[PDB]
Amino acid sequence: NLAEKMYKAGQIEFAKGNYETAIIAYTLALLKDPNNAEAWYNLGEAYLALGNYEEAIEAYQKALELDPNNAEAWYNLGEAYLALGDYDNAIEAFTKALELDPNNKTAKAGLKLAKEKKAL
Amino acid sequence: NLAEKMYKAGQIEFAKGNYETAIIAYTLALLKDPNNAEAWYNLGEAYLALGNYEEAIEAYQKALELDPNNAEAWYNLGEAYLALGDYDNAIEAFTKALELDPNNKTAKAGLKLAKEKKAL
Amino acid sequence: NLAEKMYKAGQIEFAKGNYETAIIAYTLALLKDPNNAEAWYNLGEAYLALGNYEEAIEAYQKALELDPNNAEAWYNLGEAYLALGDYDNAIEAFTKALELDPNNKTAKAGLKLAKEKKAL
Amino acid sequence: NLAEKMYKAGQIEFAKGNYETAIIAYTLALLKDPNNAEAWYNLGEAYLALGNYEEAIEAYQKALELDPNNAEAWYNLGEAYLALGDYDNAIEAFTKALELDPNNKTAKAGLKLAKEKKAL
Amino acid sequence: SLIETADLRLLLTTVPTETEALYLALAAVEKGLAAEVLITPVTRVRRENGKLVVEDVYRLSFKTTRERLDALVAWLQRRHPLALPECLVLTPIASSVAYRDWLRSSL
Amino acid sequence: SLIETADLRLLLTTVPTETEALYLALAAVEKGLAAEVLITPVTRVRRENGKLVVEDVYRLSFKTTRERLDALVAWLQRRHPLALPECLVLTPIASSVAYRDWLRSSL
Amino acid sequence: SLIETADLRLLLTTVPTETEALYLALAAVEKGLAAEVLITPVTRVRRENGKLVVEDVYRLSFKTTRERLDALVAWLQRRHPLALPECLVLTPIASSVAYRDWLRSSL
Amino acid sequence: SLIETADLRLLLTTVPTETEALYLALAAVEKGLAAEVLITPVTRVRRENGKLVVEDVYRLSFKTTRERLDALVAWLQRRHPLALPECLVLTPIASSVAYRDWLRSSL
Amino acid sequence: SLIETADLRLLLTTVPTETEALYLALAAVEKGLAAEVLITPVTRVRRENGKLVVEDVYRLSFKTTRERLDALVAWLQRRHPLALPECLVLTPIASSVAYRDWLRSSL
Amino acid sequence: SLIETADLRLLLTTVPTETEALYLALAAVEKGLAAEVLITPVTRVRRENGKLVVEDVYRLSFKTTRERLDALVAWLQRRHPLALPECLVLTPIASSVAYRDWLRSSL
Amino acid sequence: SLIETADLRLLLTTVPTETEALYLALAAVEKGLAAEVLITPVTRVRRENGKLVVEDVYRLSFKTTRERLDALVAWLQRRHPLALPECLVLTPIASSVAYRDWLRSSL
Amino acid sequence: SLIETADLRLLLTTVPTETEALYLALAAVEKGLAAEVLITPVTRVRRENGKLVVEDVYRLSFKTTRERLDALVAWLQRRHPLALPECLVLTPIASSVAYRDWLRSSL
Amino acid sequence: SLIETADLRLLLTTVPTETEALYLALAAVEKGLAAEVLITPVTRVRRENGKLVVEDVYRLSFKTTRERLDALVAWLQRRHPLALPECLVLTPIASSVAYRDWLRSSL
Repeated sequence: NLAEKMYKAGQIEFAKGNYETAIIAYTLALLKDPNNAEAWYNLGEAYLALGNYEEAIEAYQKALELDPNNAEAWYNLGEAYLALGDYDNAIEAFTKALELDPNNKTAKAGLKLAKEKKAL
Repeated sequence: NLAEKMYKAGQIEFAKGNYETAIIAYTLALLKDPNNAEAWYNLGEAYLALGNYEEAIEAYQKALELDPNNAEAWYNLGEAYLALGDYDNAIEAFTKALELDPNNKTAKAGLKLAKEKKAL
Repeated sequence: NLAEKMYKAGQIEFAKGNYETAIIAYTLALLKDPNNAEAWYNLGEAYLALGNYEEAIEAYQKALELDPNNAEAWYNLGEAYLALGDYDNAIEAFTKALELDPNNKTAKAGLKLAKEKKAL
Repeated sequence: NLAEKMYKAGQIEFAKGNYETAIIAYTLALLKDPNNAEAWYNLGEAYLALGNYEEAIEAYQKALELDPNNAEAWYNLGEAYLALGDYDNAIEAFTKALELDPNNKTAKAGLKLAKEKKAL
Repeated sequence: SLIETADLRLLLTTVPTETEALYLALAAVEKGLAAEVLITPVTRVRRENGKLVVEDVYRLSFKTTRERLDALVAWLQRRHPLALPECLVLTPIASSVAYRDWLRSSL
Repeated sequence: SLIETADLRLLLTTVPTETEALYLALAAVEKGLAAEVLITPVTRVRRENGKLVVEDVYRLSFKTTRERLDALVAWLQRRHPLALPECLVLTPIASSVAYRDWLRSSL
Repeated sequence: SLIETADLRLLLTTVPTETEALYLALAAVEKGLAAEVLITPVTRVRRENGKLVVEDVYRLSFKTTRERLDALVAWLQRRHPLALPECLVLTPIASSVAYRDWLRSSL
Repeated sequence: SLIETADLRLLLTTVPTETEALYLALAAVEKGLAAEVLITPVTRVRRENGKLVVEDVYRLSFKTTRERLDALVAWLQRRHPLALPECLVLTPIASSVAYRDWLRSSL
Repeated sequence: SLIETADLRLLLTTVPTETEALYLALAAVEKGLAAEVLITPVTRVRRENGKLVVEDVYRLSFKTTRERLDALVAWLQRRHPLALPECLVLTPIASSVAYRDWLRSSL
Repeated sequence: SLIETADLRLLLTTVPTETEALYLALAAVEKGLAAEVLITPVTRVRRENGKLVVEDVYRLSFKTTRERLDALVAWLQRRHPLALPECLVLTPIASSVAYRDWLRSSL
Repeated sequence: SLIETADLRLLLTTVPTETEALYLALAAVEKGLAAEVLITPVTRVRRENGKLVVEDVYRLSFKTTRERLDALVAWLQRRHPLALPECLVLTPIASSVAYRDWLRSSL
Repeated sequence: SLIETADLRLLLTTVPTETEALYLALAAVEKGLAAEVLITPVTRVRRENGKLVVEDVYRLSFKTTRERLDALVAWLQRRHPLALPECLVLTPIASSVAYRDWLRSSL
Repeated sequence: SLIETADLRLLLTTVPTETEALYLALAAVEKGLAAEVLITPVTRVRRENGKLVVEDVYRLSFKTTRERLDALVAWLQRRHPLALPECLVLTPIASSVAYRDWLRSSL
């Protein structure tokens, strides 16, 4: 009941560009129901938009534990790894995203960029 | 202790027009003490000012369960029903508000408008 | 885990001048771990910057119960007492701050001002 | 009857900064009743504000003939003498003003300045 | 005394019925959306579905500030009976000091 | 949502009779001179031939655009019953997007 | 023909009674304070002593110039029945040449 | 039809490789940071470490709005391969109504 | 020598094919709609029907004057292959005297 | 972070050959006339001696400051291969602080 | 709370002696020429008769309004001990509401 | 080198005692409310309860930015010893680059 | 009489010692860099190396013109004892004619 109100509140604040207030709302929602995969994924999205890549990674892995069939979580996890310079995990994340969603060109382009950056 | 600080924080954010942040503060206050009638009523007021009428209704009924002698909650419940087009419940809510507060012209005018809209 | 994210969120919102949102974030952090001395001290700092001196005092004493060797908490407690006109406690707080941090001129100046205001 | 209307008219024009029109109104009032001490004093005030110090002096002495117990007339007479460089009469006027009004710091400061300017 | 202002607004709209006009006026005033509302019965001539219509409507005029104008407008469109409502905003260029203080303090 | 406008006009005039007010309103709306007209019965106090007169006239308010204002004004003076007619033009500073689109599309 | 003006003013105020409205209109017109006054019976909703009140008042609209506006406003506050009276000043941006000449020549 | 705009931005930057250019374009478009990106292979001549360098880089041009420009710029500097990246913002003074609506609705 | 100008325009648009780009360039130049056109093969990334598309399009840049810009834009939308075409107008703030004279004399 | 600038210039010109484009770019950069040059192969359509010509030219874009723009333009016209050369100056309205500092320090 | 003001003035001048500084301060305050005066003992270095002089003077700062500034300045030059006196007027851009009200009400 | 600034503020206020002046200066600097404070002992002449008073007060001058000015002012009024405190804000029009950078970085 | 000026400047700086303050004042006045200098002993509170410091410094105020301000500032930074010196420039909005003439003629 109150968990859904806070989850919707976080989505509204994220849409307006208020990422920090969105993080507070999503965190509040995660006390009621820590097993909300959508809340975990959306919390990682707010962290990623803020530039915090370690916390964004932690949220994305939690979302994938509760729901491993999320292509967007896998691809966005790879993007966080790319921004950190960790190319081995970026390749693994992007590859899994392409297994779930083969016709995703952003993941496909990210896989190419990760492989090339690893080679150099 | 911390419940009252969050309830006052929600009131301050509501006064400045920050309805979404007020909702977060009121929701936080309602985890400490879910039996706070004033917090439930004020949460419904923030929802009503935001335009969300289903959540505003839910909050108002909760506030009335803990305190059925609130004329403002009854009238504001009727206003939420009016904005949803549900005129039967608007009449019931406005009538109860007038039982508690007979000299309330906004509730009296709302009762007239609800009856007329029902007739057409 | 989630406590540290909320504590860091409060610090970020305090740095931007959003004291009310910082209070919400710090309060949220204090539900996870009520024995966080740094969260209690920082919550009092946000209250003090807001002008609320009674709540700022309450937070500072809680922070000192968990960590009595905080010179900044003792001095800032004295400043809150000074703004309330309570000069006896301001002298005690400033004196303790100078015991921990003898070369603190703001506490030393505050002690002189508190003593002089008490004399008149 | 008409004298009082002109005296009040001069006061109104003086308050708005119209010193020349105030002088005309006060002069008109002084034809009806040349023994109006308040009109003579106020006429000197308008002259003094205009920068005319010889006419301001003449008006002030006339006001003092009809009312020698006016401390403001004595002090303002001294100020006119000071602006003319006549320090002997400024000392006499300021001394008399202090006899009537001992706790007048502007007259006391003027007496000190007049004595010092006389010494050099 | 007159003072030049730019923070006062006048929102003009029309509603079909008097009971709705009275309710919208009372509701807007009570929640600090508008300081004062005036209701005038007018006659409106316009083109509805390509045909001329002459109807007896009621004209409302809300006195607000530029800070609370957006909140009032949003509330009005959510609650206006018509699908497409009139929303015209005039700005007084001056007002008396006492009235301007009373206007701001009522929102 | 509110948008700042400068292409909306409000032409105010008064005519003596209701039948003339209704006709001028309907005629102006039908030929796209004015999008909407409101008719208010007022009481007018002014100096006519050096003598004060208190009369019951009807006030008209035409909602137009700055492009069609000159055409409406020219039509009005040609057809106004009075030899010297009132012509005052107010400009709303803002309006809702839907209403502004409906206003322009009706001229 | 239309000409852009900035020396015309519209002072809006409300008084409780019709007899007072008529007197204030006639008195203001006769001493050249206002060229023309219109009296509209409206319904006013506002907060009086913390309680909502719905009252039938009369709205006055004085047509003046920027030169005579201060004199009219000062006269009005001295003679307005209410302790705190409404004083809102709108400015038409344009007017017909003949009407503008008639307005100025009547003050 | 053309309308004068001030809420459209063009962010210009260059990246060394085509694969990085394609990824930055796709990534920026998908999260609503930029409505549309164009990638042009250019040749860049500048002074690097005091020595002239002639290199084949790729030029990117992001079409955004003034509201989403700061978010796009912040994202770009966090993810730009170069330590010091180019960031030049041009502003179109006009655009077609349909394209401007499509631009805003894509962010 | 440089002179500050405000009567020069740069219309930017993209078309899918090279043959269409060449034809639109030649056609626009010959009827004095545009003085000079440059065709650049770019890569365009945008959202089409909710799905990301990466396509090889050609970018056109028409050099015109503010007087002939509306005529060129109207011609372009009538003849642009796409249902919703890009239309962005940049304005150079300066130009050489000889080039500006050559630009105007070619339209 | 973005900062509004008015001291950055973009000089656009076209030259017929790539070797000339490369030389003009390198020469301009080395003597501090331009901080950075981009060379794009375009196709140019214009009227030469009353006849339409479609030619493959190279477009140059010099990034300078308003202080060094006149020196660069004078150098270019002295050395431009064409008798009448293109000289269009765009001004970015904003740029990143680091890039703007790097731009100024390179001239 | 802060409010932007333009009707506050700060007149700065220097006099040789403390007794003269005190008298000019008290005299100016009492006749409503200045609301408040501050006297600071400074050291003044300037060229007097072509020779450098270092003297201990007292600096005065009168707080007035733009309406009473001319009256204060005229009084000062009539009574300033020096043949050529300093008269510099600074204008605060903002002030607290209570202090601004206290300033105006003291003149 | 000098650069024109508009984001620097100088808040001037006076307090009765030196110990209070020192404390307010140190407290304001330490919490980043003000970058630098100067304390000058002056003599203040003003009208208190209708009677002239000559007192030895201390004048404070806080150097801040326009962003932190409101926070400093709010703190000051909460902690100022006087019931009605002086609050005058001057704005330097220029400052050296190094000092301006040091000022902003200290808040 | 007062005249509005924009060519007068007030440069404010602080130096640690009185002997240095006197020398900088005399040196600046003698070479026409500044017309007049005032030296006030103040107390300065600021953050030095992350630690609060309360020091007795001397404040200098140079009266110059906008033409000689840059020369004075350049001289000051070359000769200021501190590595990072204060440089704040205030501009009086008005001054007496005689004083302004004396100011300009002394530089």
